[PDB]
Amino acid sequence: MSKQYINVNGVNLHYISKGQGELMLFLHGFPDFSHIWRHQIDEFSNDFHTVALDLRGYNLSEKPSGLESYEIDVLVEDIRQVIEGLGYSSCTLVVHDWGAGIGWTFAYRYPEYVQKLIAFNGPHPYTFMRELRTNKNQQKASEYMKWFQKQEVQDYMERDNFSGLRKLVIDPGVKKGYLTADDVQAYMNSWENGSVLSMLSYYRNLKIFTEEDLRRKSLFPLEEEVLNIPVQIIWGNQDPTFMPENLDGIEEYVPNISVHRLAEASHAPQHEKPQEVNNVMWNFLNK
Repeated sequence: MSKQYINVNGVNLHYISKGQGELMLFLHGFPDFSHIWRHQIDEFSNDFHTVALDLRGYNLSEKPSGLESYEIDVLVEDIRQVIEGLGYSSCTLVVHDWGAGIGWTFAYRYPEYVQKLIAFNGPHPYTFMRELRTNKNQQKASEYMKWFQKQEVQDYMERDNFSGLRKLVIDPGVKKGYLTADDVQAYMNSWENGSVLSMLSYYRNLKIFTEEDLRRKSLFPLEEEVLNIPVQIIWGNQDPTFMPENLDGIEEYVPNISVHRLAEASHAPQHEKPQEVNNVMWNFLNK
């Protein structure tokens, strides 16, 4: 395994790399980083070139200045240039949380770049808007996104050793036994090196806080209403931030889809239940 950088779209992104062959590109979300995919890097690097990006603003990736540097079009072009720049015309794209927000959008816009899509807990462009409009449990669960618009939130997250971030990821992870002391160490270092301003900047371009914005069909603008490539969802049913109903009626938007629901996993199945997750990924990849 190696740690490398690539210059794309006006920024230098740090990434973890292992293996050779076809590209399996992993995109984390908030407030994780490339390390969340460690169990998949290990498992799939004998048959694939496994690459896990630190998204712009995160860990050792560059932290470009201003909200405009974290807009969906910019993030989407990042991914396109990573695939090309690493010498590929297509990949298997594996996404979670904010990375799914971006990855889903990228897939709809650039299906030819995506051989197969594997998505963990996170917003599907169309169904998420539907659940914001209809589901009081989702509305509640997603209230933090409105709060994140506030200039006080950065202090909240950084206060006293990233207390805010520890609440989200470390405390649950330690209780349940899937983060070792070294994992906690890696996460803390990632927050020291990363930028909480950059991490929050993603959220500050979101257009889902207005009665008529909530009326938009998709989280981010899309001309494409159907995604026709093979897709696998791997979903932790206990996720407090995304309700199970995000998956209802998804076939309308993604006709060739397979869904695997984990009854005993929450927001991040990939490192909560890596063994079960990996076998489902193999099954899908080999279908």
